[PDB]
Amino acid sequence: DMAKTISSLNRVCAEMVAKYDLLV
Amino acid sequence: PVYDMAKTISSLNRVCAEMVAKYDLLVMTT
Amino acid sequence: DMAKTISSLNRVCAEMVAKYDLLVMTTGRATATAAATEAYWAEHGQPPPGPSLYEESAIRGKIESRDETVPQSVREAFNNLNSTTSLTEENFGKPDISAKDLRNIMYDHLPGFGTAFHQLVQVICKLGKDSNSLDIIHAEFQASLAEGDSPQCALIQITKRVPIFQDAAPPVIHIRSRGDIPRACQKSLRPVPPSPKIDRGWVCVFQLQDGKTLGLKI
Amino acid sequence: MAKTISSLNRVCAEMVAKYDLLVMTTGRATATAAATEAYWAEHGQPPPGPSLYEES
Amino acid sequence: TQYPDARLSSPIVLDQCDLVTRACGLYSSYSLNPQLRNCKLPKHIYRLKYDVTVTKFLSDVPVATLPIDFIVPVLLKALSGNGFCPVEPRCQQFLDEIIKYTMQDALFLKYYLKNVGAQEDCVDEHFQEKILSSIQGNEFLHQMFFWYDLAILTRRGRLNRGNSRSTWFVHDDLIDILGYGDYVFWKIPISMLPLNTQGIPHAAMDWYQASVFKEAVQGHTHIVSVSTADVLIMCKDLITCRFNTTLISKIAEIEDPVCSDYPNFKIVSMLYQSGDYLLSILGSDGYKIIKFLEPLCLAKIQLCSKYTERKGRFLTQMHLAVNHTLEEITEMRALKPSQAQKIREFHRTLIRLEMTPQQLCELFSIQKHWGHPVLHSETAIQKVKKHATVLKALRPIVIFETYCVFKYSIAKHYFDSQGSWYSVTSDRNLTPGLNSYIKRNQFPPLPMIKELLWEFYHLDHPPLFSTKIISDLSIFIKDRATAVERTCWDAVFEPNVLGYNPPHKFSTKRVPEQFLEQENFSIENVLSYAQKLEYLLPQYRNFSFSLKEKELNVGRTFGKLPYPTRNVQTLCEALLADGLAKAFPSNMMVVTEREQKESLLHQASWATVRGSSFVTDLEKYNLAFRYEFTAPFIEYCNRCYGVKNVFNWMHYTIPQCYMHVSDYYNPPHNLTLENRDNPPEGPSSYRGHMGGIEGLQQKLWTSISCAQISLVEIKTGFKLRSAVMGDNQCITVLSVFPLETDADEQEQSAEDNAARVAASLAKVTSACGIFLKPDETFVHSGFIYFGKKQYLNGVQLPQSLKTATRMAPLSDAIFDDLQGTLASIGTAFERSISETRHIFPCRITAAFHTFFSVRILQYHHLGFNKGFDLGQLTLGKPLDFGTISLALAVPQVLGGLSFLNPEKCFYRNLGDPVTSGLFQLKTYLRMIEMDDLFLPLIAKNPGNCTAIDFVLNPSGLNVPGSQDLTSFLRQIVRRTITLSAKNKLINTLFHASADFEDEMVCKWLLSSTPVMSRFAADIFSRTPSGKRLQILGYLEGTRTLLASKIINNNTETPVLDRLRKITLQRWSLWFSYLDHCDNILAEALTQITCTVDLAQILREYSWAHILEGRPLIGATLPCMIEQFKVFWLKPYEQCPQCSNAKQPGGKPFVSVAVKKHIVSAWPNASRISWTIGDGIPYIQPAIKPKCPSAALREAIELASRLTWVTQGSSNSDLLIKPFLEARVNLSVQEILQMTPSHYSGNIVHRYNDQYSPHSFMANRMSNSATRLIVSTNTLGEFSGARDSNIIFQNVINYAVALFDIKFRNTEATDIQYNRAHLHLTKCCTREVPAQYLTYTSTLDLDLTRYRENELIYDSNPLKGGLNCN
Ligand SMILES: [Zn+2]
Repeated sequence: DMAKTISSLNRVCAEMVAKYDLLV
Repeated sequence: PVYDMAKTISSLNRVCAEMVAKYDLLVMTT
Repeated sequence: DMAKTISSLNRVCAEMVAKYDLLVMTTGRATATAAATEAYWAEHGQPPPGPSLYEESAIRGKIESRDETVPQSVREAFNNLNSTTSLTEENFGKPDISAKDLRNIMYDHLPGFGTAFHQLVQVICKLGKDSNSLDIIHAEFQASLAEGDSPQCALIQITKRVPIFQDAAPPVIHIRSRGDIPRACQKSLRPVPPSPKIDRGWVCVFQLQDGKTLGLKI
Repeated sequence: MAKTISSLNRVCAEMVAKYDLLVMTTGRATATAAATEAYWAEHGQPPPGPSLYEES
Repeated sequence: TQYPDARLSSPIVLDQCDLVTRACGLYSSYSLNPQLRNCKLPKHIYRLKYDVTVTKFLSDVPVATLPIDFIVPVLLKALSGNGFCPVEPRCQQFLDEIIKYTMQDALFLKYYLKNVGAQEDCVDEHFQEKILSSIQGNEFLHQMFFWYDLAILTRRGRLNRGNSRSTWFVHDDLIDILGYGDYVFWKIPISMLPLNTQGIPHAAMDWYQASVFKEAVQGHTHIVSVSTADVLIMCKDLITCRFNTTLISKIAEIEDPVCSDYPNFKIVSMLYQSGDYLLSILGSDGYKIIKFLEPLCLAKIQLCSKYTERKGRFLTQMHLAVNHTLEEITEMRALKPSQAQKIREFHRTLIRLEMTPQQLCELFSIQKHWGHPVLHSETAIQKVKKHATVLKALRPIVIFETYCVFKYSIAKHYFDSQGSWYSVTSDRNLTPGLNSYIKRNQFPPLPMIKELLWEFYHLDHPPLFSTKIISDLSIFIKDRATAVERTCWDAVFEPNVLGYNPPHKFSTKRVPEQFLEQENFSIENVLSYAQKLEYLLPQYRNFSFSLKEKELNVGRTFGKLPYPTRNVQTLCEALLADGLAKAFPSNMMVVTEREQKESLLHQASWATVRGSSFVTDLEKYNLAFRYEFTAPFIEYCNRCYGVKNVFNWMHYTIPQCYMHVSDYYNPPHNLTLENRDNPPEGPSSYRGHMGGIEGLQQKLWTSISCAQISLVEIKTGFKLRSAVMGDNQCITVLSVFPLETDADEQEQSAEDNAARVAASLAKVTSACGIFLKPDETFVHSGFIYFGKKQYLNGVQLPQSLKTATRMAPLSDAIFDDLQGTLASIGTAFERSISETRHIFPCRITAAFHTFFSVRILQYHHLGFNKGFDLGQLTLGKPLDFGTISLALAVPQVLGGLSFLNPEKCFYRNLGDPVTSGLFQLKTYLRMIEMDDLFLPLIAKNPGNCTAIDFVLNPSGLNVPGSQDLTSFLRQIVRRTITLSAKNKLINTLFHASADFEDEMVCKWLLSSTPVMSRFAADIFSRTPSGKRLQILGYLEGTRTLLASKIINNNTETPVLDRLRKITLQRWSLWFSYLDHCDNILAEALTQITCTVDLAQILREYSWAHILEGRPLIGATLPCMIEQFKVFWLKPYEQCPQCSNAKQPGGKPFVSVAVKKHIVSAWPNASRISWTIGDGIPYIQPAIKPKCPSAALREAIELASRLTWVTQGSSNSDLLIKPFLEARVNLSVQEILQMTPSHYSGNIVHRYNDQYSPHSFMANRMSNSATRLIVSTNTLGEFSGARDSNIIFQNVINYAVALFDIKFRNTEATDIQYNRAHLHLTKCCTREVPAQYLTYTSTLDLDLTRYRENELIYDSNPLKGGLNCN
């Protein structure tokens, strides 16, 4: 049952990286 | 679906490495 | 079998995402980068127009080192922020009592102006400042005030109990004439006996330039 | 890939550690930057009228 | 159309005086603004040069003048009453009879106490004599009367400022006080100014270089000092406060020779003289030393407990602060050495003086008796600029932790109320630890929050509060000022000083006219204004401070915003208070000594528990908030309320405004018509405000503050209680110790834990941007002094003078009503009795000022023309002492002016005003031996009052005297609403048939066969007619009524003439009682013993025409003083009532006894009031909506009441239907399912204990309640399954308060009584049968009209979801 978890991480980290993306 | 786990772990490590790279560009180092 | 390893990874990664997402939310879209911050320091006095992120030690440095990059506002900000790091339970609320402030605090309790007690006080604050024992003196004074005593009793006990006043002789004060002492000081004064103490002996001795010397008593 | 999992655990632990040693200086444009941001999202134009306090 | 206020209510700003002196030929430099030197003179005051009286006044005066800052202390000593003043009759003449009244009133008070059983055992044989001496020898008596004459003159002068009557001239022994409209010139002798070393008065140092002042003042002996009439007003307020304070102290010495709780009047007088001397040398700066009176009093109080190292650190820090301040403000001012030694007498006395804690806490409340500094616009903008523009360093880790604790505390509040977690719509992976607790549906304990703290960041959920929760629409009409819009921002400065005419005028800056002018007004429309970021529009980027008045600090300001941004602010404050801010309850008052040990230990469980606090100043947080810090909290409030950008408004608007002060005579510097669009920054105005403003988002900031406090609680690990009141925030740290520890050691360790919490909180808030200055925050172990009540180790200290010294013959009543003025004095007297252990000082001050108001409005009424003896145009013959003294003995509810009811010394809220008033009147008449005058004073001619009045004032009688001006004002607001209110949702609310509907609704609520006025009032509060009565009741100022642009526009008779008619009629009613008497009622009321009967037959006869014979119940309750008679007992003795009764005779009683234990005593156990014992202080819906709207909640409440009251009848639903049809879109059955209406009982009794609006608080200090046990079980049957008119909570308040009164001055060990019985007087109590209301008809009006009116309706009440059980 790891998929969701790790998928869930990609569902957040990426987004917040996108946030830092706007800054730079 | 273990190949899916390898792909998503590769993606997750990629985005964490990108965030580390962006951190050191925001935060002054020393 | 990666269940335990992925659970630990989930805990640390979720913490890291939470913390860095709050950091994004706080510092808006106009956050200045490290490079941009220090450029703006360079070509302009002030900080750049937008939050900038520093490591604690990064700006600890180049603030402890004499350098023109940090704006005055940034140095002042950081000093204020780090001023609270020193605060502990002992340090919090303790006043910084100098010799002059100690004299003003002790005067206000004494009745009249220019009494012998005033001279006693400005002597005590002189021995205290040299012996770095002001805090003990003031603690003694306040405790004496609280314990149902007048300021005269507080001064005489502050001369007894404080150890810097164990056997120290009265200081000599040069005065051009016997009229320099205030009128309230004229009442109790007698010629100085050999080897005096400050309270078991005499408060203080004014040696005039023409040999004369007179010591005070409570 | 247990090696990749441990590597990602270590990088995240280092980032979380380095977070506790951060200090930021509030800027003169944060309010205006959030205003441009909230006005572009909602209406799709820049905030109208005279310039705001610290525009980019 | 104008009305000068009686008391000081505006900031002392003297920039306008600078033009006056330029017109007269004088010179002054009050204003820091160079514009006022060379601006064009206003035409109003340019004419002073054509005046003859002014030229002849200042002919023998040099061109130089002096600031009135330095002359105010001179006037406060030089001025006396011995000269000639153009006021007749002089206020001094009244003195001879005012005293005759005061003494007589004191005598009444004593008489009252003699029959209640609360008379001191020790009787001062010369008590009246002492009062007479004390009042005569008071040293501010003649000065106070003189200052009232000057205030009278300057009021008349202001009212007709454009007419020839403005000028007035007064020549005292050595001071000439010629005065213009609202400028007062003072001519003072140079000789009485303190000099400096250079040889010029200290006043001249600020403005004139030496050798230029002495060449200007060459042969002249008198010099002028132009000041605004407001300075004359505040000097009058000073002198009357000083008079009250010295009279109060002296009368306390009379009633308690050994140790009176007030400061000895000699010391206070010396403090006054020191403070004035300091002011005469320093100026407005001297207030930077007077200001240290309160902190030095708090230090001196704290040192009155066991001395711990940090106890003296308060006084040492304050003493150091005082010295540093005194050195800084006197460094550059040449003081002679004599002056240096003598300017220090003020704080030197404040340090030396040894007084009991109570005395110090009374002295604490004299801080404003020296004045208020002359505020400058410039010095009040520098203060905010330096704290709101400074860059701040923030540690994100702490901001992260504060935000997570913010979410944690909201999740915790939601869990406790709703009983389960909110629906977590976020990913369950992101919260590995939290999701397990959510699954078990239990909330994680406080210890384990530390590791799970970060998880909280990831919780998400749908909106957790409703966007429609406002119920009092009066917030949107509540009278105030708002900034004018940006296009016309400079319209507030007057055009001559501004130097150009403002290109765009403004319609109005008043909020009521703006609210009425807003067509598309609605709450969802306020939200659409917010969410759409309309507050960033160019016209609404305006903001303007306004100096706060009555402040000792150099100018402190409060913001004003454009009316629509103001609506957004009011909505955000209303939204937070009813929703989110309840998650950080900061009202939690904690006094550790009084609370039970067990509850305390389980409260600090995270043995014994010890609590020690430390009080910080939350006021200075506001300027230090930063958006980098406040963004997460604000975003979360938006997401928590299901909106976007609403709670966000300040940090988006304020930073982009042009901050300035809306000072009428001092525009921002260098402002011209060329740069009006883009004003220049200057010392008056500044641009970027990266910060908060005082008051705005108070609810949000206090929530982030409690979030930081809880973060420190998680980290350190002690139980923190956070409580905020006014500006201060007190954080009580509770620390648990093992039981086997030394009591001296544990207190020390608890204080150390508090200092450790304070250090952590310093680190936390320092990282958040808010610097907690450790010098000015102190760790108090046992001294809780924030909030309304100060406690020293749980002994309540008195602060009586803060309300007892505000009594005055002139107050800001509607018009200049005597009743309003007397009521104010009555309120100040009730409060001052509450918060001190001395009865007669405040009784004497309130009697004195009651009579003095009567007289001073009798002759010098401001509404009527000069020399209009109101006593003559009503009574035909002059009012004598006799008529006034009898109109002051008829309590207001019978119709009269007695607002000083002795019974209010025993308890605050009164069971029935008519019965208490009747008992008081009866005891007075028995005293003065005029019993036969009883019935006639009572029986009046009932007035013509509709049922609306009955429902609005249930307990009252239908007597025109018993009426305040509120009805008249509400009729004027109603007229202005029907006339020129363009608001859409007010015209629909106030449609044409408004009046008809209110009458129909009211007759109906009273159409029940048993009529219950209070229930009528309760429903009415929910009916639309109650909403109209709330909107209407917004006018409470005289100037607003008499000078509003929307009130005086009516085409009927002008407001002023109607007011004069009403005044004269009211005076007729009050002071002619033989005329307005009804003989029929006088025959009805004959030969009836008990007050409750009198009150019920009088109450039924007054409202006869509305009752129409149907009985009135639920409106008469016995006057507890006659109901219970007090039998004190010496130890080992039985009371005669208990001995005469064989089994049943006089058995029932309330038993009170003393407790021997003394938990705490300061300064010693001599007085009961000084010691506290251990005793306790005093002794379902099927489907509940999750986010009920105000309309739905009122609907459910309305339904619950209707069902409960009409339980007997089977048509209950048919009664409810119309009301819910104007409020919710629910069928009656649906609401009945949502009603908690499952309980039943006696309607009347359970209506008074829990449904009555009054909480029945005691009017006597809590210190004596803990020393007593009050058992009501000995009441027999009347003890609680029985129903009675006995009001148990006031029986307890009465028993405690009576025991306190009898022994308030006697030494504790000398109290010869240990037990008290309050026995039941048979005649005056009786069992109230349980009844129920039976409406025989239904409201026929179609209230469905309010469907569109979203203020009233609720279209979709089930939107936020529903929960089970
Ligand atoms: Zn008895």
